[PDB]
Amino acid sequence: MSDIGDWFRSIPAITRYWFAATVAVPLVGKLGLISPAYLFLWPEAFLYRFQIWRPITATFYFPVGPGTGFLYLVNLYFLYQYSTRLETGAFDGRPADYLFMLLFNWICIVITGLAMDMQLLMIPLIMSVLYVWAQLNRDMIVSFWFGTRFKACYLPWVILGFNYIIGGSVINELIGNLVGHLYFFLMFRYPMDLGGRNFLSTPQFLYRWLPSRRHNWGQGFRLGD
Amino acid sequence: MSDIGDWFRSIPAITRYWFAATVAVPLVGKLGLISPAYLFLWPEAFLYRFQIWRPITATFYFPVGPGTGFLYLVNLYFLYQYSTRLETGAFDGRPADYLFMLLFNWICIVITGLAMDMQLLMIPLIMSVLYVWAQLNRDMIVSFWFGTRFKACYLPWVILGFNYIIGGSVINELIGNLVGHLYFFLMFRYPMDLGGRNFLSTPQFLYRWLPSRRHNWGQGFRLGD
Amino acid sequence: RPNRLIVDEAINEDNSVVSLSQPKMDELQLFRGDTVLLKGKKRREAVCIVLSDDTCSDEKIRMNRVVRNNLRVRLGDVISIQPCPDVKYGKRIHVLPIDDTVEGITGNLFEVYLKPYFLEAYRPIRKGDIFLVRGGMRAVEFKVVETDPSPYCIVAPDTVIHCEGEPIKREDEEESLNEVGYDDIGGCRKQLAQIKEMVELPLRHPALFKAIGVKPPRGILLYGPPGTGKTLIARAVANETGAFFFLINGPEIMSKLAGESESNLRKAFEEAEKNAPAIIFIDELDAIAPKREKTHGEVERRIVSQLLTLMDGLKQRAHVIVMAATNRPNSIDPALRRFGRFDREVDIGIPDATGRLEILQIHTKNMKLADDVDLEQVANETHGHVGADLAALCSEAALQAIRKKMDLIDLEDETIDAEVMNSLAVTMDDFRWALSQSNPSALRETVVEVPQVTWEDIGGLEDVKRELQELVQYPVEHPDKFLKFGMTPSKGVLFYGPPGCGKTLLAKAIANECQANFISIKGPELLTMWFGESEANVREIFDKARQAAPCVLFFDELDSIAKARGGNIGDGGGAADRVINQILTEMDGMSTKKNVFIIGATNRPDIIDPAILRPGRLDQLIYIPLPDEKSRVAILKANLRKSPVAKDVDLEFLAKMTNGFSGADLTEICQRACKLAIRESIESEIRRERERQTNPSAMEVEEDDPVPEIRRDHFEEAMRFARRSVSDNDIRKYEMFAQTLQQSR
Ligand SMILES: Nc1ncnc2c1ncn2[C@@H]1O[C@H](COP(=O)(O)OP(=O)(O)O)[C@@H](O)[C@H]1O
Ligand SMILES: Nc1ncnc2c1ncn2[C@@H]1O[C@H](COP(=O)(O)OP(=O)(O)O)[C@@H](O)[C@H]1O
Repeated sequence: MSDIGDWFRSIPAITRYWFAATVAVPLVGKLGLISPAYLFLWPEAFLYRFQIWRPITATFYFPVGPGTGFLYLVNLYFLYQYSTRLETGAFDGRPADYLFMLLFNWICIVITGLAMDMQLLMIPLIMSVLYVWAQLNRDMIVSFWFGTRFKACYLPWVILGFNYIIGGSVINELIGNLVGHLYFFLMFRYPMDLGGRNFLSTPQFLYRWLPSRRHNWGQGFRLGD
Repeated sequence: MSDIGDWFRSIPAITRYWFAATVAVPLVGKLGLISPAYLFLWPEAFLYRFQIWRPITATFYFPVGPGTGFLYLVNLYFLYQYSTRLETGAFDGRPADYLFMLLFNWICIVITGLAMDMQLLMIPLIMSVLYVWAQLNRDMIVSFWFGTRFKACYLPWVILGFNYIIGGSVINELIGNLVGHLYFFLMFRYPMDLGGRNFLSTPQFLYRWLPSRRHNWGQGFRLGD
Repeated sequence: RPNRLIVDEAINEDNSVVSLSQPKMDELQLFRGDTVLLKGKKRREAVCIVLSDDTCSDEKIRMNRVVRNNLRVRLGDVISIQPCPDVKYGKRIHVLPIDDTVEGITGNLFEVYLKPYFLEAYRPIRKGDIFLVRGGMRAVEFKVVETDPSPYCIVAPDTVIHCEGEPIKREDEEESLNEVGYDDIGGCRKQLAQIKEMVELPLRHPALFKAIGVKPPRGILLYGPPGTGKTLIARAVANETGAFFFLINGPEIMSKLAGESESNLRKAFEEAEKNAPAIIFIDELDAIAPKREKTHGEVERRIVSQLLTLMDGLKQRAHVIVMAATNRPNSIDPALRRFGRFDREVDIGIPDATGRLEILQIHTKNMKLADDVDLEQVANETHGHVGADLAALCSEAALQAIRKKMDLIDLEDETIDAEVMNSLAVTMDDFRWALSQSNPSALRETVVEVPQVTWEDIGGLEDVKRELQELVQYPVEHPDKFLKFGMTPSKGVLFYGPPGCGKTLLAKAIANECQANFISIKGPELLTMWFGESEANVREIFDKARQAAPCVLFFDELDSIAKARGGNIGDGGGAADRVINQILTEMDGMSTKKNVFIIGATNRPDIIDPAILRPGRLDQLIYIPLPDEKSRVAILKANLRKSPVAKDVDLEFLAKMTNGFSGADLTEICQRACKLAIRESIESEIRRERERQTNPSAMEVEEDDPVPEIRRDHFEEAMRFARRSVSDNDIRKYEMFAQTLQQSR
């Protein structure tokens, strides 16, 4: 039997594809097929030359090695265990909205990364989406296998404490935990409070190839005459 | 009563010789009688000069040090644990088949190591024999002390993740996986999928040198009355 | 296809015999002893030897456990036979023992096990066969690994048996030839037959019940005294039909903490649900579901209600059968007896003498009891024991017999030798010693069993014998002639006459002749439930009588209540009348479908209450007269059976001179004469032993102990010290009452 096959197929297509890319690109970089020297998101090079490779390659390629793979594995587990929860939580009916949020987060993170001086724009995105998931899923207890429980909506602070002591790059995650709050304000906090600025509007050219879940209805056949 | 004595003696002959060699070579190598430079399977040296010194030692000499001792001991333990079990598993007789499997894997791994720029030819062979043993002994559940009921055909991937996160150079484990899969397909899957004749066959020379053990009768008694 | 047959258990315990029917053997042109080839499921084959049989039908074939396991079949399956009489004599055979049977034996196995087994039998074997051999104290299974010529051969006096090498690993196809089965139960033939039928129906072919559309049973209740082998019966059924026997222990469920008990029980039922046709066994049901008044807490009510709900939640799906074991079938909550729940009850009674003999035969199969013990005597002197007690007795006898050999195995090794086991034998002394310090557990239990007294034990009384034969045998042995033509059989017979004339003997004799169970309620117990206790006991007395129909219920000394009633107490007459009310109330409640016969005996016929003497109750009267004629001579033979001789004291003269005496007096005379003979023999032995202390072995002519040689003088001396128990007034009173009965009514 193909247990791995059905486990992969059960994942939604967008999440499955993105997870597969994020797990396969580092292996490709490590195998020596492409020199990593071209994958570092160079600020000066991207500013001078367009260098279309960098804006996309900085979000996937992780130079994993001894003493640093623990963070890779823990963030991968958090990604896998928390992406589907938000995907089917409130945006299952409108996956286009989820893709638009992902695009906005990617744009913000790449803009800040060009403005700032960090190279790996992956962990901030993961921790920001975890923050927005926790904010949209407050009021519960935090799982802790070898001990007691905790209180919800404190996940971002727990991650901030965890990734600070182990390794570093505190500035990157501090920056990352701003776009999630900004989106929560604009999409959720602003409409009930002011509702004036309505710049957040998903276009239709992606609606055409991304319909809603609908009644599904499977497939049918034309009876004819 | 030397427990090491009869413990060594009860080992199957080819596994006995292989274990003795893989333990004896590193001790003299670290003693200092032979410099490491004499034994690395240098590709360009081998292609240009015949260099009959290094066709075999690439799988026997290992620079053990206080950075890889754990890997060395765990690999040696895996060899001891599963090689004998495969020997008693469906291979109690006809040792020529097992010896031919080993020699074919050695020849192909040496050729491909010449193709790449790899040095130490131990991990792929051990992990590949483990992989083929697990594949032939699939569907059975076994795990470690804390592993409750882990299923088979998953240990190779677990050790892949382990020695990738802890360590590196995943290329040789990957090629070990491929060589194991192709040998399984050729010896087992092909003759039943297509019915073709065995492309690989043990020559009668090995049977002359290593005759397969037949049923032995010992000495008995007459029933009489 | 006149080839296929049906498998059933055999009566002969050899490993190479299968029993056919004579017509089938004749049709298949096979003669006695001809080798055959038997092929079964899973494409497994075996060779065997056929024989003749008595009552096996044409389509049935008998075979023991080993052959059935080798063919990899079960009871009720079918096999295809083939006659293949071209077996070639073998040359060399390799046989190896199994790993988990030879733990700590060592030695040379050939000289102990294989040689006696393979001699003068010419047992055919086939490659891969598995056979079992009984040895010193264990049963060792041997697996044939190869033969020559392959694959059929016959062991001959000129063969090369190789039995060397490491023991081989037990495979995962044969379950085992050591666990329980239908050959490990004795003394429960009828109940085992009932359960076997009732459970073989659903557990074999569920689709037949699905298509037919009937309701299979959903619960079976087994009740009996503890230690009678109920768990063993359930395990045997589950392991023979093929199921997923899943035991649930009552104390284990009650030992949990609060809310997890019902959760555990729920996982139990759902697991047994989704593990194929299975049997759920609940042990000690009364420990978790007692009567409502007994419970005082609240968790007990919750557990009981949870069990009831899960019971009612079974509707078709997989045919899961629930069995439960309880001690006495009244402590169970009455709510657990409605239809759709436990409804069918099977009783597992205490075994009788034959049951005990069979249990002893089963348990001592591995031992090597010497050719001096007599299991019949040990069987028939241990009344009041259950199966567990007999197993413990055998174990203790073996331990005692092996204790007095420590010198031979002084230290030795952690692996005991082999020939020392064959050097061990168990004698009658060891069994008696184990008997002495053993306490049974039944004791105060009503005994139901077929009495062994025959017709020749009773001398005379032809008319009474004929009348009992007419009243009891006819309505039952030819019920057709009674259902045709509307005769209402009598329900009871009342015996009255002089005391000590043999009423109990007549009741036991007719019970034996009718081959029906016998239950005796004697005067002491009857007065025990009279005062002190209550009258609820009569209810289960009658219920037990009903359960084991047909039966001959016997009430002895029915006039004890009136005898105690008339005096200077005048307080308990209410108790006597309650006894009579109970007797009458459950006497009239009996129906004609069941055959329960009530017999009462008394010696004061004019004092009994006239309510009993009425149609619909004990109405016939039979008068047994005071003995006469040389039928007292037959009486004397009856108790002189075992007594050796009488030489020349003509018993006919004694019968002529001893007129007006009852049976008890004559038996007393015989016992007194035997006592005198014993006294004389013992004093002679003591004289001889004190004489031998002076002259050392001075005995030219060899005399053994004086053979029992009762003379006339002993009998005459005993006869001098004799009188007549019954006076002349009682017989005249009885005949006066007889005449009043004849004329007044
Ligand atoms: N034919 C038999 N009848 C009764 N008991 C037997 C028989 N054969 C063996 N036994 C012994 O009786 C025991 C049965 O267990 P038992 O205590 O009766 O179960 P439960 O506790 O459910 O009554 C077994 O240990 C077995 O040794
Ligand atoms: N045909 C017979 N007539 C009279 N007595 C007999 C006869 N056969 C045997 N007996 C003796 O009579 C005794 C039966 O006594 P029993 O009937 O128990 O006393 P009760 O009559 O008070 O119940 C037995 O011990 C038996 O030896």
